[PDB]
Amino acid sequence: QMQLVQSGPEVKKPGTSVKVSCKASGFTFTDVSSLQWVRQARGQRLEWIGWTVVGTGNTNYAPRFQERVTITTDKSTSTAYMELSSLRSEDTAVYYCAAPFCSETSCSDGFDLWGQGTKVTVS
Amino acid sequence: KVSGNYNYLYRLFRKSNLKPFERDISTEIYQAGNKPCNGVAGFNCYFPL
Amino acid sequence: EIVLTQSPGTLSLSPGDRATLSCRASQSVRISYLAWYQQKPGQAPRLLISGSSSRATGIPDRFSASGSGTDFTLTISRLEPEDFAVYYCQQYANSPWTFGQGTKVEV
Amino acid sequence: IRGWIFGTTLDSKTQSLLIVNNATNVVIKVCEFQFCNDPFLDHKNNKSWMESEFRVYSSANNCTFEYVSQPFLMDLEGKQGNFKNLREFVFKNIDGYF
Ligand SMILES: *[C@@H]1O[C@H](CO)[C@@H](O[C@@H]2O[C@H](CO)[C@@H](O)[C@H](O)[C@H]2NC(C)=O)[C@H](O)[C@H]1NC(C)=O
Repeated sequence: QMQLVQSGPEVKKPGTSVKVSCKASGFTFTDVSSLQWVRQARGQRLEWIGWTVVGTGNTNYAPRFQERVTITTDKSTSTAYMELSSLRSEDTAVYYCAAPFCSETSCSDGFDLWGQGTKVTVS
Repeated sequence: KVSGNYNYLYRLFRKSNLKPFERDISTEIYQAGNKPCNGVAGFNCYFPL
Repeated sequence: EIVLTQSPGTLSLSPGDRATLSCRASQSVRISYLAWYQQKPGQAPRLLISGSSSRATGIPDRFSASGSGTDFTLTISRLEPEDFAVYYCQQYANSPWTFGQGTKVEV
Repeated sequence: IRGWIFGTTLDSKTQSLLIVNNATNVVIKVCEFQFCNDPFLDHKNNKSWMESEFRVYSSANNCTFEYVSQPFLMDLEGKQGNFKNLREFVFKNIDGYF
């Protein structure tokens, strides 16, 4: 079915980097399809991080996150990689990757798909 | 090139399959969503090169 | 650079009643790049209305979008006891996107 | 009647054919002109036609052909009725060959 799977919660240590990924079930990254990342902390408002274009390779980042996060996509494996450096206690939260049902170079403006999210905590 | 020659381009999206020997030079933004877009790049429409 | 304010902050209405929520933007006016989301505790947020003029996959006719100006409004016809969740307005048309704070409905 | 315009939108974003064979020769241009609302080559005070508003196209950025060939049989001045000239052309494009 049209569903997205993601890795489980993780615990890490200060002074280290984290690579985060989420996969799909039969969904293809292709070119038109684009996926964004969101983060949710304990009882905190949702914050936008970045979205990337698999085909053109264009990326968007937040001004606050312009120095210690990288987002990349691989159509062949249809995977998304986030490299995060210097994860503090404020960076311990749940990550979600979302993409629309974007096939046959046509798709609406709503992101129906929603991953379970990864609870990343660094002490 | 050592620095990287980026002056070779190729079209990525087109609304239809071109007929034999066709060429196209238009660089207008290609829309994906039903709602029309204009102006510059953004969501659901991009640069076709 | 866009801040959305969601009102009212809290609600407590009898189930099955009609409810309406609004959200406030300060940047340029756009009506087809706004989306409404609900996040349940322990689950990822789910999309309800996209573009303020169309429904998503499997969304019942309960949620109706409105608004033409900078204000953005949504209406729920009946408050079935599972509809209690949080509401988020999200815009797309501007420099980096930002959500709202969240409107919580209580029994 | 002098020439023809061929294209798909004619709004300076897609290439277009201009065929004009007014007096000197036949000019054929493959180019993305910026066509005006009402192109003409006739209006000039007061009742005699003249080659006015020749620049019906306002721009030509980058484009392919510049062809020239001998003109056709014309008529001098303006005579209304008693037509002795019947011209008939057929245009057809196949595999780019116009
Ligand atoms: C040549 O130009 C015409 C006109 O733009 C193209 O016709 C379009 O075809 C698509 C098919 O997917 C339709 O959805 C559009 O509505 C058509 N345009 C119009 C204005 O109706 C045609 O596809 C072009 N040919 C090539 C090979 O690109």
